Amino acid sequence: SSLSDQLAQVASNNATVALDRKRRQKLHSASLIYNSKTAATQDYDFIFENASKALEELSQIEPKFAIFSRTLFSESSISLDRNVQTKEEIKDLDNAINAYLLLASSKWYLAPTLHATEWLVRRFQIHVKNTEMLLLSTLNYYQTPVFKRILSIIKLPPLFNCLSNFVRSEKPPTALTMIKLFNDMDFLKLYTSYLDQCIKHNATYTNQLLFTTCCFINVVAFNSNNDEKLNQLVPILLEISAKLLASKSKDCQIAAHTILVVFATALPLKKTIILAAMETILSNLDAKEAKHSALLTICKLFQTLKGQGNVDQLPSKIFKLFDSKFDTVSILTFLDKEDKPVCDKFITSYTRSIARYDRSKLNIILSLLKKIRLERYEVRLIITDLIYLSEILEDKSQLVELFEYFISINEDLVLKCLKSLG
Amino acid sequence: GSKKKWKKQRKR
Amino acid sequence: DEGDINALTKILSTTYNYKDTLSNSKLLPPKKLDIVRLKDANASHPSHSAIQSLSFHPSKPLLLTGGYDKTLRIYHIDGKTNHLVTSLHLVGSPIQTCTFYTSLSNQNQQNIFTAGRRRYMHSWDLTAKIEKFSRLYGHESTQRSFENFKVAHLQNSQTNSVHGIVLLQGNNGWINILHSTSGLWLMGCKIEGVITDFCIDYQPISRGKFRTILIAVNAYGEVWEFDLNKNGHVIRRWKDQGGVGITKIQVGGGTTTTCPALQISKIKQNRWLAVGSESGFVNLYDRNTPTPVAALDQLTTTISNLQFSPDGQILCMASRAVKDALRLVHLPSCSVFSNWPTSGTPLGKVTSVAFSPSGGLLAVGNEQGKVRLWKLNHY
Amino acid sequence: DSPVLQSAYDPSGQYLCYVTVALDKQRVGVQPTQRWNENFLYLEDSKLKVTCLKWVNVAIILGMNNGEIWLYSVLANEVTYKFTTGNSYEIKDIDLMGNQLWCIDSSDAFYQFDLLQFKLLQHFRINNCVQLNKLTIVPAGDSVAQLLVASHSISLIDIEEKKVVMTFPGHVSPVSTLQVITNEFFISGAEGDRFLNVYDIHSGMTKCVLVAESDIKELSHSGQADSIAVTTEDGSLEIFVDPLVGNKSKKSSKKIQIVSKDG
Amino acid sequence: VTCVGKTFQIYDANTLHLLFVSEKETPSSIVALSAHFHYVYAAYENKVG
Amino acid sequence: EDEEDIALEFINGEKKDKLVNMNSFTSMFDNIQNVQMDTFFDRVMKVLT
Amino acid sequence: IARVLAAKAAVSLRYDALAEDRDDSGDIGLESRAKVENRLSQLEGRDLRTTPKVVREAKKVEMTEARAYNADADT
Amino acid sequence: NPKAFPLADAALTQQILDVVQQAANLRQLKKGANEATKTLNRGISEFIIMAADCEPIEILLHLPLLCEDKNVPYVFVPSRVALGRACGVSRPVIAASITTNDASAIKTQIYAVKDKIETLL
Amino acid sequence: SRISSLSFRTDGSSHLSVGTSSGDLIFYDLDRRSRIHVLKNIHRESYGGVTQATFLNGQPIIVTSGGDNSLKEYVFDPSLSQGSGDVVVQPPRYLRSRGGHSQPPSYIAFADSQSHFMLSASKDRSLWSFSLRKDAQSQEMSQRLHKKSKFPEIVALAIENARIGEWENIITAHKDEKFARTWDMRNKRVGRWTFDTTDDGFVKSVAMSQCGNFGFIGSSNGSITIYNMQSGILRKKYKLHKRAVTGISLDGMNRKMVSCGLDGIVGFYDFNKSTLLGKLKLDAPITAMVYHRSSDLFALALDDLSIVVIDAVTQRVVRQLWGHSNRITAFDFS
RNA sequence: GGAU
Repeated sequence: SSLSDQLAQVASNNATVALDRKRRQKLHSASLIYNSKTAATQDYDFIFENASKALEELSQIEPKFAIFSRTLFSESSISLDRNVQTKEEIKDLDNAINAYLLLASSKWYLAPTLHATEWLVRRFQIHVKNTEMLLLSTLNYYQTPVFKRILSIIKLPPLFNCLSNFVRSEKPPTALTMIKLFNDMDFLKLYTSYLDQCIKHNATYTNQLLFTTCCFINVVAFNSNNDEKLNQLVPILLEISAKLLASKSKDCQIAAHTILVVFATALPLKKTIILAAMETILSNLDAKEAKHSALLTICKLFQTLKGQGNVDQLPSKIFKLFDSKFDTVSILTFLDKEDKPVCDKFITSYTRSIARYDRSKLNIILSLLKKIRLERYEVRLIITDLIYLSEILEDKSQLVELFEYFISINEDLVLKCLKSLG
Repeated sequence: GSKKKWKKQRKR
Repeated sequence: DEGDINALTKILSTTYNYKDTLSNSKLLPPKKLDIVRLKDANASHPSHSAIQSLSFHPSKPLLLTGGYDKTLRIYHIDGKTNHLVTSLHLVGSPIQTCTFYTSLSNQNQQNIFTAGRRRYMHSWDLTAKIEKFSRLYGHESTQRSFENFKVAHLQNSQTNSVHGIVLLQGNNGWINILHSTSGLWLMGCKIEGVITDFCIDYQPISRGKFRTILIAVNAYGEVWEFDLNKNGHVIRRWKDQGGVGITKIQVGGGTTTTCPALQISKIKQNRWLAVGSESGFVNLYDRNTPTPVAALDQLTTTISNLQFSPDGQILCMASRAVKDALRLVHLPSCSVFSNWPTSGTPLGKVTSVAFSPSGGLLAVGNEQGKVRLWKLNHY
Repeated sequence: DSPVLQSAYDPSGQYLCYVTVALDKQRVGVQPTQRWNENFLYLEDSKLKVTCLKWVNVAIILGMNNGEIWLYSVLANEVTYKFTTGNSYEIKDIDLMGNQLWCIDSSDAFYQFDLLQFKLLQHFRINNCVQLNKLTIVPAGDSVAQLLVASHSISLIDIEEKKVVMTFPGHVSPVSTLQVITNEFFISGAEGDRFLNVYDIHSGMTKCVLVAESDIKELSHSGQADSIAVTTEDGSLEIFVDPLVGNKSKKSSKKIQIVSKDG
Repeated sequence: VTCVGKTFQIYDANTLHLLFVSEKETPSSIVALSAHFHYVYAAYENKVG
Repeated sequence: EDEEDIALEFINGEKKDKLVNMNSFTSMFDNIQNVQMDTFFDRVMKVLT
Repeated sequence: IARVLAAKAAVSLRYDALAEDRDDSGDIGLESRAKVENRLSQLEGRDLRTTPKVVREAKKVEMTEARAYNADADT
Repeated sequence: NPKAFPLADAALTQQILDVVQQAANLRQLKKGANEATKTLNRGISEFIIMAADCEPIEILLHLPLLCEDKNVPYVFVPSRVALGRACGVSRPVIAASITTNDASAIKTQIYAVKDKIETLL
Repeated sequence: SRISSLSFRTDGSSHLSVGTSSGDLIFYDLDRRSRIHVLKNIHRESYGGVTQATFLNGQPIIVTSGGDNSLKEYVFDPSLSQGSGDVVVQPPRYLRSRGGHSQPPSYIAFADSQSHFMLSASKDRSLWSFSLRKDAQSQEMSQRLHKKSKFPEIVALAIENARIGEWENIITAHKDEKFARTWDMRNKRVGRWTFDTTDDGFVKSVAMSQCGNFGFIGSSNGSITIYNMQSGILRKKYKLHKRAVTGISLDGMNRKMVSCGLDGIVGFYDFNKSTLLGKLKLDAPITAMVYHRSSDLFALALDDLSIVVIDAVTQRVVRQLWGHSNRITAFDFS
């Protein structure tokens, strides 16, 4: 390695040492409330006094802010310098900073958060060391003036190079430049870990999910053409969707209902992945709003399935899960509404599941076929299995009524199914 | 334009 | 270190391949076409004129070419050699259209119909056994030339017999229907305006019974529908939306000239209808006033050719005005394929296209007399 | 190039079986040499190709790329039985003597089959045989005691020992013909090769190197080394008279050509 | 250390420049190669060199 | 009845679905502030439908 | 925006000034307003300045000694 | 479409749709209402063709007021997709105008079609 | 899948590398229980895929080898994220590799007088340059065409170094193929000129003049076509042989040209005046030819298993060699 | 796809 390259690492390591007056000016001038000149004049005590008041206001809105008063916003923290701490203490310090950024995640719209963060910026220089965590957390406050102030006082990491245009710029970062950041493969999985932390902590909030959902959904659109790249998105994003489904929050589950549909239409998948997709969707499905989004989800996925077994019956375990979480009356109501999405393949797969697994439910099958018009082949496949039912299962008034229903509509096809099968 | 005299080219 | 919500994390862990294999996939992918070129048909014996028309044999592995050289050059297409089984020169008979024909009942019967800018038409049964159709039986005024024609199957319901019919374009909206073998003038169909194109679709009625309907379109875009099983009476009327300067009309998804049947039961109805025109749009209609499903706007010149795949999944449209004006559309997505054709793809001035009944071959003729062949790997 | 991918006369020489391509599907047909049959087996799958074709004494054995062997009765125009090897590599070569039927795959594995019993008797792979595009069975008595296997060079394998016996230096190009003209004298040829080398099985020395004008595609032997007929790639037929009687290299004596009246 | 038919070659991993080659070709093809500091053990037929 | 007729009826039965292009979801960012996220899933479905 | 708004302004006006049975709702103006707003979102979204690419410098990697267990102790 | 008056019939539509295409070819056609508006201000238009099916129809009903003031013949056509198509655009056209040029090569056909239009008026 | 190799990295971060016979290399971060990256088709599946893959002891480089005669290097670069580096692993990057023909070479030639490089063609349809020195340096010569799959594998080629660096200096012939492609050693890229036989025959012989300017193509129909290397424009054709020509040489003096073919005659020409100096008939057809420019002697491989040496100056057989028991595959002058 |  060149001496200049080795020397650069030394500068990065000692970025915050404040060897002389000139370096100390650059560190202390960095501010989120005040301009550079006034910032240089301000004192740690003066900054701490405002921050302590700000934290108390934050404590009132959420009690959890009060904990940092014991650790980060303490009077003794004024005399605490990080340069003089050892390795274990610095790792110890950094994580406490990280949790504060997480709890502040839904509150930068509130002014006191901006004041409270100033103490961390001024005392702990989070903008220099915890540059990723600060900037990941404020990704969805981009159009807010606060994010612009962050860019000016922060050295962008390698993964945020696309934002180097908007540093110290009059125009805020546009929505289009973001997709490029998340389009980068290395960022998505970097972003995956931070989202993975929030779900563990249940610190996710709506504005995080809704901003989170669009961009990944947008990354799919920009790259629909590149099939090879979309293949490499599957390990990362479908893993993310699985986690959000694991969350108890209804918002996370539906955010995963947003993510998984768009990949399904953008890229057709193996059927096995989709049946797994059904199971995780239905495993932790409790909320009514998540219930509605999921039921639209399962139908749309079954529209994407396009291979032999496209309309084959659901397995035993999945069929039992679906009826338990979606009693048949609900899907009837799903079929009654005129604006129902195309779900003929799913109903065909569902209909064949009913015949194999439940005998009591045959008469409802008559109702499902009337409500939704199935495709010719879907109709035949049902006729094919229903012929087997007559041979094996006992003749029933409902069973013959299903036949008589097929007698009324498209009579000659019933002969074709009978001709091919007995 | 195409300007073969103009060539018969539909304007997309 | 040493349902079930974590199913997704497991299946992702197992496989690094998440793309469903297209081998099981039965209809072709929307935007990616797996197409590979094969050597041209005419390398064995080049043609000295353009390839005005092209036709694949319904069952045998034969390809028929004709043109202003006045020769019916028929080639045995195998994809690796493509030798010439035979040719047939017809002096004073320029070839504008030629086609294979097999009697729907008598599979043994094979015939070739070829025509041009002449008041007579040549039939060649299968020294050459040839026949000239040159009598219109009092309807000579309506017809000036046999150049544009097609062959369809007509079922005589009152006797249940089935025979071929030769359809022709008249001077003023007239369509003359002739007996394929006897040449007798059977029925005639007339429309308002100048007849530009017409096409045939088959609607099965019951076991062994089917009806043939004549689809005729004017340059203004108004389309007539005649029932040839009922003395050619009109059965429907509708207009092509946004249609002006129409040039060609075609049906797809069932039996047709490009995808003929071998027995009555194989008769199927076409679910697609495309209307070509001078300015280059191709309005696609779902046969299952109407409204077009899509209005394709890629080719910027007059549509000289429209053809659907034997299964009706691909619609091919070509223009002879400029070079490389050839596009393939995926159906029913109505999205043009992007990977093919490319800038380096050799097409020239496309003048003829033919789809093999099976095997997924694409054959395209050009003004230079070159019939270049391609294989669709999906089929 | 020729339309006929593969062709074979029957041992009696009155019937010829040939395979061609219709569209993307290969079709196998049989014609009477002494004197039209419109009936062909049509392989329903494009990927399925025929690699080898033998007459059996009225059926024909056809090895497929799929990894299996089809026994086809020409009269019935249907495949009577399919001997499926467990493994899926294409069959490179295959030979028959009564019930015994020995095949080789692209995985370099010998297998043995019985026509009467319809069973795979044994399967084995031999070292020192990286490739094997030709298998032939030596005509010794009424049982198979040695196998002659060639890809680039030639080798002799013993069935009971499961080991090589002798090695003959073959052509640079892969071997194309490996017929056994007589005892202790077998001919060998290669594609893109104009000579045919006669090897002595017992000794291993090249007796003669028969010279053709152009590349050889097919070889036919008459009697017991009485005459050898080789079809040249240029379309001419060369006949060698008493090739087993300067002496090292011998040329064709009679040449036959076909030209139309036009030219 | 990589086997090449009846002989082996030693390449320096840092630059993959060849360093040593076998003085003589083994009578039989090498089946296994084991390398230990300055000594490389080559196995062929029933003999290990 | 034959299996290829069965296949061609499968081909007939499939219907079109609107493909997702690059500029289908860009407008989602424009209306991203203070929107119920169930209505967001509904809007995504609408543009997909 | 001046050109597109002027075009839409004429569109609304010819309805306002010349509609025989206009409903006093401004609906055509409302849908026309949305179309212009969609224009500004896509037009404003466009970035004249080229985006910088994520720098990925290859780097020369130099080989370093690592202590290893010795098998003589096992024997 | 009651306000749309007079409306060309199917046959009358054919030759006017025929002339615009030739005028479209020969650089003798304007496409768009505002250009159809502006050409009337110059008084360089033989006649103006409008679409009856445009929604809202009030967008193009201003041109008849200009045409009547300037004694310019005008006609209405049922379908707008056909007009823009015949005009030779990839978008629907609700209004079009032909250049006043006594030296044009399709002058007689343009003279022929208007003769129907004032009769229509 | 089918595991063919395994290896742990010992540099202090938590990965396992698994190789498979299909030619893929998967890395699993097995503390995190996740897959890091997969390298697809590094080694040909037909030749056994990844026969061996091992990490160097304590470093981020992994060596890979297979049955396709190639050895590759991949290095795991440092994380691009200042934090959570374990999450942020750079995908492995190709570092450097050695390789060669996947099948036995078909023809070989000496690149330069200094004897530092070798031109090698094989049945794998690739032309390679191999260094003879301890560098072990090698490349495949690029096939990307100039604008005015692999080409069929080479049957014959000629090379001259008089005009290296000015234009194309190498010519090759292909089977079942009717024109000769040019190759440029300095650019290590395909030439911009193609030479056709002009007689509907395949190329059987290729030769050059010592000045590096003329190129001679022998057709299967017996015609000789002479092109010029710089513009690739045909200048001369000679038509004496009726069968395929198997050898062309021009003396270092560029005045007497010699040709031979399967018709068994040997043609003696005057290149300057383009006249037939003489014709000599041999007992057996000729198979191959090599010309010694310093001595003006050339040897011919006959089908009678003999090497006949001829002097062009007086046009007579000077030496005939016997002893070969089969075809002579190749031969050369000292 | 091509030049770059």
